[PDB]
Amino acid sequence: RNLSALKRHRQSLKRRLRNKAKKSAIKTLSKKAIQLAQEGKAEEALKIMRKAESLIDKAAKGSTLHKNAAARRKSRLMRKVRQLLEAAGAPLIGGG
Amino acid sequence: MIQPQTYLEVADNTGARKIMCIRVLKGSNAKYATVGDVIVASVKEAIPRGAVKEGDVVKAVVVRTKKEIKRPDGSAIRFDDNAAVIINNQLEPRGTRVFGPVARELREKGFMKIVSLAPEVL
Amino acid sequence: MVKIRLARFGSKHNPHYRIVVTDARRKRDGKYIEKIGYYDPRKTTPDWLKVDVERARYWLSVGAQPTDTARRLLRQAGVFRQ
Amino acid sequence: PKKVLTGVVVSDKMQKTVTVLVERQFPHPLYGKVIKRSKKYLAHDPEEKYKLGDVVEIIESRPISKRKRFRVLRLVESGRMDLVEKYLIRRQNYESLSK
RNA sequence: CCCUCGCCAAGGAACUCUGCAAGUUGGCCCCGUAACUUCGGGAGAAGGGGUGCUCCCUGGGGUGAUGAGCCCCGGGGAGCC
RNA sequence: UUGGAGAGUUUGAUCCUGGCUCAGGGUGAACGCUGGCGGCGUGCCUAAGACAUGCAAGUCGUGCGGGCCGCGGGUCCGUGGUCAGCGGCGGACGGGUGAGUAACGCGUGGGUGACCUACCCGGAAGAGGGGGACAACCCGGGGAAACUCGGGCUAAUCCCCCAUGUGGACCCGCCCCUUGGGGUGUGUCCAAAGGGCUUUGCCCGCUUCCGGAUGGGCCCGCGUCCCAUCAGCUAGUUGGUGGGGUAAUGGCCCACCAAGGCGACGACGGGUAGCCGGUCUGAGAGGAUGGCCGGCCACAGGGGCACUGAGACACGGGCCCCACUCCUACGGGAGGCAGCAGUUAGGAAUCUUCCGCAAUGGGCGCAAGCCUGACGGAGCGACGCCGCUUG
RNA sequence: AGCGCCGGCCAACUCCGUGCCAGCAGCCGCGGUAAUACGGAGGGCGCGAGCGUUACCCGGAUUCACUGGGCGUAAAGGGCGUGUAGGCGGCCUGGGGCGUCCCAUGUGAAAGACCACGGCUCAACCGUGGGGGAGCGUGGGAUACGCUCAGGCUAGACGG
RNA sequence: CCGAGGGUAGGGCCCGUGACUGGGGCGAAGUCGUAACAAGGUAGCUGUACCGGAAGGUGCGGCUGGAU
Ligand SMILES: [Mg+2]
Ligand SMILES: [Mg+2]
Ligand SMILES: [Mg+2]
Ligand SMILES: [Mg+2]
Ligand SMILES: [Mg+2]
Ligand SMILES: [Mg+2]
Ligand SMILES: [Mg+2]
Ligand SMILES: [Mg+2]
Ligand SMILES: [Mg+2]
Ligand SMILES: [Mg+2]
Ligand SMILES: [Mg+2]
Ligand SMILES: [Mg+2]
Ligand SMILES: [Mg+2]
Ligand SMILES: [Mg+2]
Ligand SMILES: [Mg+2]
Ligand SMILES: [Mg+2]
Ligand SMILES: [Mg+2]
Ligand SMILES: [Mg+2]
Ligand SMILES: [Mg+2]
Ligand SMILES: [Mg+2]
Ligand SMILES: [Mg+2]
Ligand SMILES: [Mg+2]
Ligand SMILES: [Mg+2]
Ligand SMILES: [Mg+2]
Ligand SMILES: [Mg+2]
Ligand SMILES: [Mg+2]
Ligand SMILES: [Mg+2]
Ligand SMILES: [Mg+2]
Ligand SMILES: [Mg+2]
Ligand SMILES: [Mg+2]
Ligand SMILES: [Mg+2]
Ligand SMILES: [Mg+2]
Ligand SMILES: [Mg+2]
Ligand SMILES: [Mg+2]
Ligand SMILES: [Mg+2]
Ligand SMILES: [Mg+2]
Ligand SMILES: [Mg+2]
Ligand SMILES: [Mg+2]
Ligand SMILES: [Mg+2]
Ligand SMILES: [Mg+2]
Ligand SMILES: [Mg+2]
Ligand SMILES: [Mg+2]
Ligand SMILES: [Mg+2]
Ligand SMILES: [Mg+2]
Ligand SMILES: [Mg+2]
Ligand SMILES: [Mg+2]
Ligand SMILES: [Mg+2]
Ligand SMILES: [Mg+2]
Ligand SMILES: [Mg+2]
Ligand SMILES: [Mg+2]
Ligand SMILES: [Mg+2]
Ligand SMILES: [Mg+2]
Ligand SMILES: [Mg+2]
Ligand SMILES: [Mg+2]
Ligand SMILES: [Mg+2]
Ligand SMILES: [Mg+2]
Ligand SMILES: [Mg+2]
Ligand SMILES: [Mg+2]
Ligand SMILES: [Mg+2]
Ligand SMILES: [Mg+2]
Ligand SMILES: [Mg+2]
Ligand SMILES: [Mg+2]
Ligand SMILES: [Mg+2]
Ligand SMILES: [Mg+2]
Ligand SMILES: [Mg+2]
Ligand SMILES: [Mg+2]
Ligand SMILES: [Mg+2]
Ligand SMILES: [Mg+2]
Ligand SMILES: [Mg+2]
Ligand SMILES: [Mg+2]
Ligand SMILES: [Mg+2]
Ligand SMILES: [Mg+2]
Ligand SMILES: [Mg+2]
Ligand SMILES: [Mg+2]
Ligand SMILES: [Mg+2]
Ligand SMILES: [Mg+2]
Ligand SMILES: [Mg+2]
Ligand SMILES: [Mg+2]
Ligand SMILES: [Mg+2]
Ligand SMILES: [Mg+2]
Ligand SMILES: [Mg+2]
Ligand SMILES: [Mg+2]
Ligand SMILES: [Mg+2]
Ligand SMILES: [Mg+2]
Ligand SMILES: [Mg+2]
Ligand SMILES: [Mg+2]
Ligand SMILES: [Mg+2]
Ligand SMILES: [Mg+2]
Ligand SMILES: [Mg+2]
Ligand SMILES: [Mg+2]
Ligand SMILES: [Mg+2]
Ligand SMILES: [Mg+2]
Ligand SMILES: [Mg+2]
Ligand SMILES: [Mg+2]
Ligand SMILES: [Mg+2]
Ligand SMILES: [Mg+2]
Ligand SMILES: [Mg+2]
Ligand SMILES: [Mg+2]
Ligand SMILES: [Mg+2]
Ligand SMILES: [Mg+2]
Ligand SMILES: [Mg+2]
Ligand SMILES: [Mg+2]
Ligand SMILES: [Mg+2]
Ligand SMILES: [Mg+2]
Ligand SMILES: [Mg+2]
Ligand SMILES: [Mg+2]
Ligand SMILES: [Mg+2]
Ligand SMILES: [Mg+2]
Ligand SMILES: [Mg+2]
Ligand SMILES: [Mg+2]
Ligand SMILES: [Mg+2]
Ligand SMILES: [Mg+2]
Ligand SMILES: [Mg+2]
Ligand SMILES: [Mg+2]
Ligand SMILES: [Mg+2]
Ligand SMILES: [Mg+2]
Ligand SMILES: [Mg+2]
Ligand SMILES: [Mg+2]
Ligand SMILES: [Mg+2]
Ligand SMILES: [Mg+2]
Repeated sequence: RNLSALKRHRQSLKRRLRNKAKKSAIKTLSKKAIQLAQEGKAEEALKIMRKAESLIDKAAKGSTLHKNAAARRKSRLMRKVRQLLEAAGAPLIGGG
Repeated sequence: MIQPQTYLEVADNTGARKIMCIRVLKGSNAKYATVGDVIVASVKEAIPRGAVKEGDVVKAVVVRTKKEIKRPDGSAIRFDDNAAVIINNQLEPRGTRVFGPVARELREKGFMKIVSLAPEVL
Repeated sequence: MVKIRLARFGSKHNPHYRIVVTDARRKRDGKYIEKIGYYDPRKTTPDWLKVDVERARYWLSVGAQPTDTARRLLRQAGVFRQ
Repeated sequence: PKKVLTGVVVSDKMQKTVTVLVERQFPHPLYGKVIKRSKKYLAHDPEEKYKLGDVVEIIESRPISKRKRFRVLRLVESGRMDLVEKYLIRRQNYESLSK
């Protein structure tokens, strides 16, 4: 009727709340920049995409994201903005 | 308001799932049983290898009724089903669990063991 | 981590450890990477300890960590000498 | 080494994928006689360049799909429609083994 | 009180010679469907899901001219009470 | 070339055919009769039925703030424990079991230009600024208890922001190579933590990148039982395009497109079964088997699920549904021995609620050390082999 | 110091009792009034802290026969054709090298097994060393036979 | 959205069980007849068919594993 396993569980929730919070923003700020790119609206898309890049890697600093998950998440974020902006171009500002 | 022919769910783990009242054990000629009354019933549907089988003539006590029962405080209570718990000739439940809520009237009628096994007394 | 360990053999009241490099999490008498010597803590026979020192230096050089008793059996064999 | 096998394209009816029918001979582990056995492989053809009767070589590649674990390597011989006829006749003969 | 008709708590054939009478079920579209069989059937077996309205996208036919318009068969997506 | 024995029984008698039977060896055995000792093995093969009680995983005060108690004085501080709390690391190892699985599960040989790996080792480079919360604690409510919610305070190797970029990542280019391998340039993006002593000095820690090493994931050829009185099977079904997902390939998952995939070389179905090193037999070939030991896999009351994390979809972690059981003050609550002993049930049948961490080994720690039913030993059983006695 | 056994197989025999009873029995079989076969006893044979039994695996079983069997009458030729798949296939030359053979090399964990030596007084148990393969990966080689491809023949086969 | 599972309805496979019923194996000394073994007193066997308390009988065609 006890353990140090109960402490590992109390901690797992402090981290779960923290990991879910970071992923929510990553998906929000990223998708936000992909809609903006489709409109394009390039300075606005790229000004947001960069904060989506920053949040991604800042998550890989710890346990929220593996290095490769972030690098793959970054790869698809940028790749979608390129083609989307190829229609109705003008990439200004710059981020690639 | 249970009478002969009335089907009742079985709110225990005896093995029986549906029983059909064949007698109201409350005098010479009671028309109806409510909660706390004992009936005699045949078992119409059992699950395999439970204590009671289909074809058994058992006693049970009604624990839930769809006809609302009235109380001296001016209130009433009604359940979605008609349900009973199977007993022996000592008011004691023949199973070890009671499923679903039961009426508080059972306590006054001396079906205490059922009241305790029930997950909610309303 | 890789560790340098004594996996007991022999029989009851009859110890005979093997000088073995094995994973830190492998069970004691389980499968090991290499056998680099042996040991007879009672010294009942002339050569109770022997060590392939050239090999024990490799695993020491590549990461493996000894035990507080395996270490004294590689120092007793001069794996650490100058 | 990535296993390399040689077989024949028995069915090209898919997009970017052909069916390569490979045979292999070996002695019976008890009766010593040499016996033939066969196996079909779904092989990748991203250029849809391979047709029925081609005698191709496949190389053990990374999964393209469930069951697709070989890429077609090189054409060795074209037009061996005699082998595909041995295959289809065998399959057609199966309706004769029914109840 | 009778006729014809509507509704009913809890029960649900306990009615009665008999579920008599009356409920239930009920069209269309789709899914699906048993013993047995003379291979047709049994079959609408059973059992289920769907059904209004709005906007948007779209496939074929008839008339016409190949088009518009009128008209007939559909398909997909998103909504509303 | 180290290896090969047969006999009884059909007839009045014979020869042949053929079945039954026997002599041998073996067992996790059991049963009867009998029973002295020692050693080393070994002992729930059935109900993966149900379980009383204890124990089987913790550790760091050299990360941090605290309540207590004891020690030296100035009711303030050092210090020693001590207790819970926050923060580390371990808890994914080790230990059990054989249910399920006829499968890339296992064996064997290979693939990864489709991949991850904490701690360990080696090489490169760095630690500069600022802020914040939550438990402990105080205050309030509820309760039999399990035990909570409320408000407010507070530290840190906890948490964010800025900076620096040795460096790495990503996108678009060119170069080598050739499945996503390696280079480089432009843009963008990401580092941190401090603690101890003897102190212009070490030590344990921290951060980013590379390599090693070990441990894995995934994929493929091949091998793997009985029934054909199971002969046809298939809609995520087979392939394609796009995407989601992951460390990573893939129908693994989703949309749409195409009409495919499989099968007498036995598909599909039904039965049984964890598989191998090996074990037992055998002249060999072969047959039988997979307990002990080692490797791998699978499961942790029956199912589903994810979270935390290098790593689990986690036996002694969490959520939910079911079956069962238990406490209760009757309002409500709890549990998961296929860990080690032990109990009960079933069965022809299968052990001590023992001892110690001294050894080996594991975890944490600067270290003294602490935990360790792993283990090392002791106990019961002619169960087995070996040795010994009753002269 | 006990347990099994003493008709043949199969090692060990007499007396009594019983009288198709009581019983034995792995098989063939024993017992119906002189039983080495039932029961006891004497004696004897085999083992010995064991000895018997039951269950099960392999062997004997060449009784699933690859090694290593059969089918007129013992069990066994399909009632007979035709033909699909499949198995198998004449003589000569060459190209390849799939089978097949050889050499090299990697893998084949530890334990076990086997041989040598040693430690527990021996042994069981245990340590240390030695020696191997098959199978598969790779590199090199051989080409008789089997395979394939190509060319020629006429003895099989088919046609005039 | 998926989703353990719960519910409703309809199939398939297997196991056990059932009044009664079919024949089968076995069982020291039952009852009936005598089919087969000799030319077994009707040569036998045979596929089929029909009949009869029972073996069997008879038809058709076939075999010699039929005697003299
Ligand atoms: Mg959002
Ligand atoms: Mg990371
Ligand atoms: Mg209920
Ligand atoms: Mg119930
Ligand atoms: Mg029952
Ligand atoms: Mg019934
Ligand atoms: Mg009851
Ligand atoms: Mg209650
Ligand atoms: Mg001892
Ligand atoms: Mg491991
Ligand atoms: Mg109405
Ligand atoms: Mg009304
Ligand atoms: Mg009514
Ligand atoms: Mg009603
Ligand atoms: Mg009703
Ligand atoms: Mg009803
Ligand atoms: Mg009626
Ligand atoms: Mg009536
Ligand atoms: Mg009546
Ligand atoms: Mg009438
Ligand atoms: Mg009517
Ligand atoms: Mg109506
Ligand atoms: Mg209607
Ligand atoms: Mg009507
Ligand atoms: Mg039908
Ligand atoms: Mg039916
Ligand atoms: Mg019917
Ligand atoms: Mg009918
Ligand atoms: Mg009918
Ligand atoms: Mg018919
Ligand atoms: Mg018919
Ligand atoms: Mg029909
Ligand atoms: Mg039909
Ligand atoms: Mg009808
Ligand atoms: Mg209908
Ligand atoms: Mg219909
Ligand atoms: Mg309907
Ligand atoms: Mg609809
Ligand atoms: Mg609608
Ligand atoms: Mg309307
Ligand atoms: Mg007209
Ligand atoms: Mg028109
Ligand atoms: Mg509404
Ligand atoms: Mg005889
Ligand atoms: Mg005879
Ligand atoms: Mg005789
Ligand atoms: Mg014989
Ligand atoms: Mg004694
Ligand atoms: Mg067991
Ligand atoms: Mg048990
Ligand atoms: Mg049971
Ligand atoms: Mg303890
Ligand atoms: Mg502490
Ligand atoms: Mg198993
Ligand atoms: Mg088993
Ligand atoms: Mg199966
Ligand atoms: Mg496999
Ligand atoms: Mg494999
Ligand atoms: Mg970790
Ligand atoms: Mg609080
Ligand atoms: Mg920064
Ligand atoms: Mg799939
Ligand atoms: Mg789909
Ligand atoms: Mg389609
Ligand atoms: Mg095949
Ligand atoms: Mg099974
Ligand atoms: Mg099993
Ligand atoms: Mg033999
Ligand atoms: Mg096996
Ligand atoms: Mg076993
Ligand atoms: Mg499970
Ligand atoms: Mg259990
Ligand atoms: Mg389970
Ligand atoms: Mg569970
Ligand atoms: Mg698991
Ligand atoms: Mg755990
Ligand atoms: Mg447990
Ligand atoms: Mg509650
Ligand atoms: Mg609760
Ligand atoms: Mg719970
Ligand atoms: Mg016990
Ligand atoms: Mg018992
Ligand atoms: Mg210790
Ligand atoms: Mg202890
Ligand atoms: Mg004897
Ligand atoms: Mg003998
Ligand atoms: Mg003799
Ligand atoms: Mg026997
Ligand atoms: Mg006499
Ligand atoms: Mg006589
Ligand atoms: Mg006599
Ligand atoms: Mg006898
Ligand atoms: Mg005898
Ligand atoms: Mg005698
Ligand atoms: Mg045998
Ligand atoms: Mg044999
Ligand atoms: Mg036989
Ligand atoms: Mg032969
Ligand atoms: Mg023979
Ligand atoms: Mg014959
Ligand atoms: Mg013939
Ligand atoms: Mg025929
Ligand atoms: Mg042919
Ligand atoms: Mg041929
Ligand atoms: Mg030839
Ligand atoms: Mg070759
Ligand atoms: Mg080897
Ligand atoms: Mg070996
Ligand atoms: Mg040894
Ligand atoms: Mg050895
Ligand atoms: Mg479902
Ligand atoms: Mg369901
Ligand atoms: Mg439920
Ligand atoms: Mg008589
Ligand atoms: Mg006659
Ligand atoms: Mg006669
Ligand atoms: Mg005659
Ligand atoms: Mg006659
Ligand atoms: Mg006749
Ligand atoms: Mg006649």
